[PDB]
Amino acid sequence: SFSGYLKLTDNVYIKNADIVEEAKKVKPTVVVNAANVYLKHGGGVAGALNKATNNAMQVESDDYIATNGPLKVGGSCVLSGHNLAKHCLHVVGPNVNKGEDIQLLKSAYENFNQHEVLLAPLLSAGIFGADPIHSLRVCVDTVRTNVYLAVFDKNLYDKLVSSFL
Ligand SMILES: COc1ccc(NC(=O)Nc2ccncc2)cc1
Repeated sequence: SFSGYLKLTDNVYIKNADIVEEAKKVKPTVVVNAANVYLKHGGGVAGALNKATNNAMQVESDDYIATNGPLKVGGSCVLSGHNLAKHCLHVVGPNVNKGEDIQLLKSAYENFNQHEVLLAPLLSAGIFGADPIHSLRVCVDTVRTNVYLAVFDKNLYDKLVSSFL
């Protein structure tokens, strides 16, 4: 199971780790992808998870979009986890850099409540432009199921833990 995580709350845990490496080792039931509405996994967590699947995640995602159209900002879909997890929950947090509404971050985290345990990144953090301290706050105040957060950046991880209320 998950190892080396620091307990933040009754249901939220955190570790300084690359979510790709965490997924390959743990093979959780659900890994969350920091997706965009088009499921175009170019960079950030999405690009890294997709590269770990040898692009199988992108091929599956393009078929999903061809059939269903784009997701909503704040929405999600469940697809295969390929070699990383049983499932991948592709969640679209608002991209602040694209002028998307930050208030949609709570809606994005609500998707996690449909899964009893998840390996996840902080939504809307990184290249999505939101303040990761705010993302962690919304996570702890929204998600009720067991969430194991992987924070890639060591310095951000230390700031997140040391500043956690
Ligand atoms: C062998 O090629 C590799 C390429 C990329 C990664 N990981 C990576 O970029 N992870 C990431 C985590 C959080 N935010 C953004 C990115 C690992 C191996």
